[PDB]
Amino acid sequence: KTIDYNPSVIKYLENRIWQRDQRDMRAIQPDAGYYNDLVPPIGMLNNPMNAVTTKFVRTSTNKVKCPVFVVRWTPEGRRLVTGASSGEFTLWNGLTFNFETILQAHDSPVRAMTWSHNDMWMLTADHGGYVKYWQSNMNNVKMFQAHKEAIREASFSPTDNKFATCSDDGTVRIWDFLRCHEERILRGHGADVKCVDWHPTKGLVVSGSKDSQQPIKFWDPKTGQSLATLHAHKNTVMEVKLNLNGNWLLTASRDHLCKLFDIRNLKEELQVFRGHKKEATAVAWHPVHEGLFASGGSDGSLLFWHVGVEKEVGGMEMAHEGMIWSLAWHPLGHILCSGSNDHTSKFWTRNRPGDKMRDRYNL
Amino acid sequence: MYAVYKQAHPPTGLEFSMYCNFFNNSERNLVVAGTSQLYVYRLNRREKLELAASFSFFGNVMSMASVQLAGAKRDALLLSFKDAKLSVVEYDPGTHDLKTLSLHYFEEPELRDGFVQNVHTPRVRVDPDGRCAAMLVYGTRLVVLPFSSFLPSYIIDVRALDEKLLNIIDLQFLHGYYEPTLLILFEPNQTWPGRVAVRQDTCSIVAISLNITQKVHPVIWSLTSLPFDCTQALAVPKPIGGVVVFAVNSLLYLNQSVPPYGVALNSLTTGTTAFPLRTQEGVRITLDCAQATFISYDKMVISLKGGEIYVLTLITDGMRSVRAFHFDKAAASVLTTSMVTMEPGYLFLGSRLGNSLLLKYTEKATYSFEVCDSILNIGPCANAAVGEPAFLSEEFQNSPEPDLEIVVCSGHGKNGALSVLQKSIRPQVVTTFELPGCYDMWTVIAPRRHGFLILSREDSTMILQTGQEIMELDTSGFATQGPTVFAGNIGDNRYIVQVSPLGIRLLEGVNQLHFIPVAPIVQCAVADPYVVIMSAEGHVTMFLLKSDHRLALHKPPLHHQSKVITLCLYRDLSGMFTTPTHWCLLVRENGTMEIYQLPDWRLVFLVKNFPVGQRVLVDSPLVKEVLLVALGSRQSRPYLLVHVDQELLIYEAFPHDGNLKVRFKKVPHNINFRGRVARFRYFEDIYGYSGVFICGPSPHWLLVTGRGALRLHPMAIDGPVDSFAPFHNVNCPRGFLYFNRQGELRISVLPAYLSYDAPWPVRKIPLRCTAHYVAYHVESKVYAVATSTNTPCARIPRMTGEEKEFETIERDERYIHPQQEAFSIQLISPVSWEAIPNARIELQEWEHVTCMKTVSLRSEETVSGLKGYVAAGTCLMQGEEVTCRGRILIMDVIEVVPEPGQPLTKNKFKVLYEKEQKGPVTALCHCNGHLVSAIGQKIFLWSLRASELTGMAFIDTQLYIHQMISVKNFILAADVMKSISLLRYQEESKTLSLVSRDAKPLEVYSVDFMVDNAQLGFLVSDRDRNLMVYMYLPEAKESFGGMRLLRRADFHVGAHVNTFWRTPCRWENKHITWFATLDGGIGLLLPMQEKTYRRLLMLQNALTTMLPHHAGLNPRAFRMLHVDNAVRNVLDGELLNRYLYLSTMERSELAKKIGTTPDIILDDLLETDRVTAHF
Repeated sequence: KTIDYNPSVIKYLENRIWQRDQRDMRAIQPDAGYYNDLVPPIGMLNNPMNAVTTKFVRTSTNKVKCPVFVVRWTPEGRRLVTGASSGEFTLWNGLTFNFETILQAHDSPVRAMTWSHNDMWMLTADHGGYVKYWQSNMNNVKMFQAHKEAIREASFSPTDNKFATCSDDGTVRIWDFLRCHEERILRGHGADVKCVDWHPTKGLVVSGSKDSQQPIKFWDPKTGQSLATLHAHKNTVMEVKLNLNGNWLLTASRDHLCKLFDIRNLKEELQVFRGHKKEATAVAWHPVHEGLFASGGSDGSLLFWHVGVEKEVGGMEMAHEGMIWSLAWHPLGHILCSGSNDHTSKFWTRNRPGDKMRDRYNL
Repeated sequence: MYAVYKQAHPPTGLEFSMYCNFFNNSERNLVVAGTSQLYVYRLNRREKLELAASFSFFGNVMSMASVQLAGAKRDALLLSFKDAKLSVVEYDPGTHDLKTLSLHYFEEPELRDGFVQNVHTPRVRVDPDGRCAAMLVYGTRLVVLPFSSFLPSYIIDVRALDEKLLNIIDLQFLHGYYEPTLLILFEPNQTWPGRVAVRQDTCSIVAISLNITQKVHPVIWSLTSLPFDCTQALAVPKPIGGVVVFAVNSLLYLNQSVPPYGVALNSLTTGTTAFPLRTQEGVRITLDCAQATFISYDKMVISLKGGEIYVLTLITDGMRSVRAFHFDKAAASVLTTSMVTMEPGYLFLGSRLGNSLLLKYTEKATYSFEVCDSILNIGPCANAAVGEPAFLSEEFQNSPEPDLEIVVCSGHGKNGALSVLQKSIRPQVVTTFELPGCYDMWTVIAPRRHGFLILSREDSTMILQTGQEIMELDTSGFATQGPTVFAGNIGDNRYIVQVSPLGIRLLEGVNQLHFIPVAPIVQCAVADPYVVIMSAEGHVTMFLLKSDHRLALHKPPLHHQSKVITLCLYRDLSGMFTTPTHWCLLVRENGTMEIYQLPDWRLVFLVKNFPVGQRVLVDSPLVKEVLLVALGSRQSRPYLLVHVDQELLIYEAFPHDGNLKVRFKKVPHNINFRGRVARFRYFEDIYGYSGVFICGPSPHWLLVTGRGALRLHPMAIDGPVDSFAPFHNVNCPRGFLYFNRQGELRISVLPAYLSYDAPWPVRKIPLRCTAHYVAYHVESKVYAVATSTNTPCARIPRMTGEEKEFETIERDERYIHPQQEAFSIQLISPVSWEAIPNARIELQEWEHVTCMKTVSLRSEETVSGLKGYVAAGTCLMQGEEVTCRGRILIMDVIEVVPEPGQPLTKNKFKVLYEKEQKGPVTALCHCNGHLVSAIGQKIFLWSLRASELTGMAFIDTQLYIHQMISVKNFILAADVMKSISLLRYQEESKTLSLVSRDAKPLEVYSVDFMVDNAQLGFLVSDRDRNLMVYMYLPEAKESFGGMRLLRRADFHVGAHVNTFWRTPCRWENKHITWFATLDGGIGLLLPMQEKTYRRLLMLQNALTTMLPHHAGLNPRAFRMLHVDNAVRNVLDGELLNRYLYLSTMERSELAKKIGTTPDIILDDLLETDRVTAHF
């Protein structure tokens, strides 16, 4: 089995020339004979549903059968690394998903995991509190201890200089990269903080919470000042993410909701996202289609959303067994991954033209 | 760092077209518009679209419509630009430029709803009744323009209306409907072709009724049940009403009272569409990219994809309803991007790719098509290669500069072609001489063919006899006892008149008729049975043929306030000079121009300041030469050509209401200058072409054909040209005849393989298949072209884990087949541009050529280092479920013994290497004799052995490297998304390294190398219509140490770029990095010093502010980086060219406001035009 992105890009480069827009494109007609005419995202840029993946590929499971928490792609798309509860990095291949290698990174369940903006470094945390740097060849580089309590989410500045780690003691500590130096601590959050995202331009740190009195706090990295308080949910904001454009704050909480916030206008509120019958705990934005995102659930629900539509575009209810922790799109938006709450990990690619969706999923 | 961007070829390829009033309400004009350039066409009767006005915009026209305001004498235009800009403009009389009525800036951060990346294009629609106009902004906002003569607009939030529209496939205004009803296609629940089990069909229609005064919007006639894939909607005209909605597979007619009638076209609506659809008999086709319009009522002409044209007839019952549809298969044509009915029986087919042409249709209910004159088009230039011409003559072989011309893969599909483009005309010299001491020359006709060649020495006069053998004449006739000022035919090629300073000798042939003696003479004009003679002191005498043939003296009654400097004569075969009529032109030394009616002698036209160069003239220094001539069909439109202070400036003429009803408009140039000899020499019928040759330090052929388009062609070979004459002989066909500066007379004929009607002289070579790549092979001098073909697909590959299994497609007979592409590699001969027979490499069944370059691998066979092979990387596209693998194909051209009767068959491919690689092959290069191939995420640098490639050194690169180039052991690479990874290959150790990369993500079309003395720039074009130059600067601190690149110059070009050339200078060591834009044109980048740069940056900031640009635009914000942090360092040489267009009364005002003299800037700008005169 395989899902090769190469015949889509070459068909896009041959259509790169004589196509002025997407209003000039010859339409893909729904039959099994029009398989060559698929172009990737970035080609058929409007019509964003495109790439709303609901075709199953493979369930990449380990031998040891440990539940996985964070799964992210290598930024060249060569391989999926997978963080599990036993501190093991299981590197999955990127086209023929079989196997590459198993590392042993931490002595704890691997909580946060992020790659650099360039291909250089990979920040990984754990449930004990240690933060290790990682080269692209998966070599262990210098380590330290960031927090005394389990670190739940990490993310760094719009350059490779400065990261922030949030943990279950309630502190969001902002770190230097090269010196491993604790610059300052962001206190005054109320309880344990479980998500942090840096802004791509402006230099913000947005933190979630379990505390209902102080659910979302905007922070400043340069000062230690809390910029703005934004109580938006009833209980326990799980994930907080930001677009690459920087205008939107997307929030996932335990109260069966996802909410869009404009960070320029915190008084009002953009649209809300119901339909998760259980908690939404893994929100992940789409890299090329700004304004759409995947959303997981704790019953295993996988839902795909789009900004402007009140209902959901399409997704899966009770398909994936267990919870869902985190999702990561490939750098091209064609295939999606997910960390299940059991001991597996499923890969999802777009529906082919002409097929009838009669399997266990979808219909 | 510091550069300038110039445009060498204006962009061709039309996107928009209409048929409206432009000049006046009486006649109608075809108004076509391409990438940032507007053309207005008349129509003469064969019928040949004549150009009337061409307009250059500083934007990229995104929509275009025309609505005639009440009270106005013309019809306005509504030009939609990028980032939401509407611009209502009209043609202006008086000044011939087009006036700007209104501007509407609609770019607001609160309108975009948080969406940064703009996908949707703005769309302008106007009413059929002409009540209001509408613009869809950003895909959400509707701007309504009610009908100084305007009314202030108001923006409709569409998601604040009923039914939550949320999209906009198309929107039109309907007919009938006293309120201007706007129909809107949309999808409330958007779905995707390939996902139809969960969303079967969702398209809807809201016909909104616009109240101008009340500003309320009631929804009437909602439908909600249309098929999932609907393309454009078309408003059915007035006696029927309603709307036809093109779907991809079906075709619908919709009306507010009639039940919905819709038929399917091809059997693909089986399990996808639940809308109640019939089965259209006979018809079998798909409407996915179709352009259509209505003949007057009940007939619709549809241009499908594939170029096929159908005529849909709406079968109308007695209730003015629709019963059914009728489809017929008429003639096939160009792959259109537009469609317009012109009057009755004439259709225009505007097309980006392919030649946009004019059709004629007559009845035969059933129609038949006749093709009128097409418009030549250089299409989407995909890859282009710089080659050398073949038949350059041996007289010109010792020129020091390289002699080379470009070959462009243009067009697509059935209109796929090669384009052989070239600058300055290289004449074929058939016979040369050496005639010293004589400088002027004339050819007269003695009894079609030119009889006498007349040379004027300083002391005497040479006469030559033509015929079988050209030979110098010895007998009486012309007086050889002195110089002759000018010799020309009088009458109609019957009687020859020469003029010496002493008298005006007539001549009928070998025998002089009579003699008439007249201050030293300088020039005389003898055109059109009137001979006007002018001496040095300002005296003017006129002659005239008088058949009883003897010329009498009629000195003009003139009251001289100052001395007459120069003269011209002109008459009107197809004339606009109203109030064959003869006209005398006279320029006095005080600075005025005076056009005289010639049989009488009265002042008709008067300009107060004729020198200078004022842009538009109206009635009431040191001019050298002035010539009025007509150019075009039946000598229609006249031109004024003057010579004022080493600066050519030519004027058109256009009609405008006891004086002349004309005014003169100045047109731009690229040409510069640095007894009396005439420099402006009018020629008729040289290779069928009429026009002017302009003598000087840089010669320029001025041509106007029946198109009416002005064509300036230089001639840089063989130095400056002193004199010139048209020449028609026996052994020489219709040709020409000129002196060299070294004193060599050259019998010459234009080369017949080109076509000089286009802005560059171009031979368009039809392939009738898509040209992908082209590569000049320097050894044996041929071109290797990868082409395609469109065959119906019939199999589906599967990967079962053991072997491949093909699945046979088996459907109904009423079913359309998918397109499978089979690529083959041609071999084109430059000698005659026919493809070489028995030389074609045909690839595999599913195989696609991803790259072709001329790769010089190293070999011990030659005495040099390299051989210059042709290497093609190619891989198989069999769907996403099959692993893509590639194959590197190395070919060399070998001269063999030719097949008898076919001299072109001396060349043939020999394949050295053809082996299937481990993965796809995406790009190829060369590095000191090493082939650099990019497979997957690895970039192997192979080495060529005796028969096989052996790998030396690779790295792991990013996602999909598609372009690579390299210069002296440094490779540059180009990703789809990560945009840059420049490499370095050390020689001794077999290792390849990554020097630096662009840390930002960026789309990339292709890359180049900007070359200065020591500064090596990395030019990148980037899908967002931009250009940017990255440099590797380790000592800089804003970059990280030797890892991050930094852009140093940013520039928003209007069009996409795939090709890149480098030519040498003629600027010690800086290469010009040419490029051919994908929307038709060809551009430049010329590096400059900082000192020359900032004198012109102060100029551009003055030229942007103080000049009334077209459509009220900002030339700065258009050339600002992206969309439509920016570090701009590239000048706008299309805006600096409007410094040359200013009069030198007004040129000195901007020079004082920036603080210099005007003569320095003219030295600054004209060195840019001089060094860039290649190709």
